[PDB]
Amino acid sequence: EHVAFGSEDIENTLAKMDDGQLDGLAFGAIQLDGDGNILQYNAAEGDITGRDPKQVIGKNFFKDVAPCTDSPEFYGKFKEGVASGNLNTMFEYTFDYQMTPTKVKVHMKKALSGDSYWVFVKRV
Ligand SMILES: *C(=O)/C=C/c1ccc(O)cc1
Repeated sequence: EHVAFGSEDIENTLAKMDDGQLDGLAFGAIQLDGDGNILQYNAAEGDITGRDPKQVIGKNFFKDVAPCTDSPEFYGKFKEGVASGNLNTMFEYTFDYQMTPTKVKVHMKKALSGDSYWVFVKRV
């Protein structure tokens, strides 16, 4: 798939993409429910972070997979967006739990489908 990171209509392009389609993207893509449980997780994300995209589905991103994100700067933004029903924020961050610290750019954006939120990730 040819979709740019940060593209304005990304939620429309990715909407209802199956797991296989998402694996064609040139950046990491995670879909979370409103509680932070992982619904989808693509190959590019697993290459960035080391996690196995097959095993993380169903785990809680903030409580277990990615505790380094449970701060106001990441999780706090996420839950504000869930509470309001509108989320569109892009910021750099470092992923450092049980891994070499890895600097990324994160884009969180509400998905079109119900109770769904995208977390997009690229290397910086
Ligand atoms: C901090 O604990 C970050 C961890 C992490 C970020 C993103 C992922 O896809 C997996 C783990």
